Amino acid sequence: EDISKRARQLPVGEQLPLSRLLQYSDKQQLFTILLQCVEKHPDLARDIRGILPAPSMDTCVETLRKLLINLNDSFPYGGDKRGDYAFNRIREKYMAVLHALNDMVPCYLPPYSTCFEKNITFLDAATNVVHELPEFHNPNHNVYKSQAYYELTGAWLVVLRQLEDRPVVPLLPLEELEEHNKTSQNRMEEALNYLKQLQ
Amino acid sequence: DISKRARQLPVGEQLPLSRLLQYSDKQQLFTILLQCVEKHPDLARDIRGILPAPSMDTCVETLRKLLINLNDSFPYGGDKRGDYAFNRIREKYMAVLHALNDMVPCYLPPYSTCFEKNITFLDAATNVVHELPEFHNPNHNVYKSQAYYELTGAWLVVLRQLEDRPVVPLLPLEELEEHNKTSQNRMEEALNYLKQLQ
Repeated sequence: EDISKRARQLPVGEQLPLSRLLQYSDKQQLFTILLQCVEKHPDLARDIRGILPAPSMDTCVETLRKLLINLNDSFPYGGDKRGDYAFNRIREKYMAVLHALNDMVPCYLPPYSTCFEKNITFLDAATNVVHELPEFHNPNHNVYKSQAYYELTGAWLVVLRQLEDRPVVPLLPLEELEEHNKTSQNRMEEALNYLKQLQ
Repeated sequence: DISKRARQLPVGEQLPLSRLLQYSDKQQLFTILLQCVEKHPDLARDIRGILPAPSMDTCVETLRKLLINLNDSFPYGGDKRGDYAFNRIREKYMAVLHALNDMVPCYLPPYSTCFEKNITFLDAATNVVHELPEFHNPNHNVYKSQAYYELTGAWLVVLRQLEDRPVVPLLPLEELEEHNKTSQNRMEEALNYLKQLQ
């Protein structure tokens, strides 16, 4: 009767909706496509940020532990662990441990994280994680471990340095860093020194 | 050079985006990504043409699993037609219909011209709808009652695109029969047209 004369509306054959197609795409692909949606729309990163909770320090530490375990077990069957061939096999996994450290550690550094007691706890965990890295016969493969010690040293410094201007200082981990630097073949010297200095 | 650079000391930041999204499974990624398209519609175009489309068989597989998932959701050994059972299953029930609603249109005119294919799908969709669960309360049967109505219209459009077009394929006249007989006859409109066209 009214404006337009109607008669049983027959369905229209439309295209598969967005939700349905995303179902047939997994974690990798989703994640990967999502990372580019943000690259195109930076503002998205803030929303998601306010949507996803930051994993707890313990969660993070638990991740690195799992990450280095993956490495130890990725070593080939019955061969030399310090071997070159044994290296190529674990490379990927190795990089994974390292890439995590680069990600996580900055969360517990000077401007961003001002909590001294926290940051140390993570540096300690982190350094121990680095103590475990695999050595090799070839001097090239070991460069990633020493490099790790170096950068690692930089962080302990910056972390301690926030104590400089800060009145009221705790009882810094002299014994922990002492052993830390020892296991490290003295690479952490500079940090051990500043520790004692400030202390 | 121009700046007096010393040994670089690390600077603190918030763990990168790639890291944060590592502590979330396909569910959340799926969801949050969905909201991104809602706020930035232009994102759908980019994600569309680059995503792997599910084949007919896969879609069909999805439905089976769904209703097979909905059949196990029924409480212990209670009355599978009581109201209580309905609740514990409304959701898994609805999932079946949503999936039907999404996928079915994907095989009608405008979009799908290939008659010999659409019939194939609708056939498998009607069977899914036969399988739906009946209940004592009459209010919980409108969903399945309505389903039958919709697919009726759905076969109509499919059969209609076989009009002005040359020749007349071998219509599933013998198929819709067992379908309309099973659907307690509320699918006759589409079948009366079958014998008609045919």
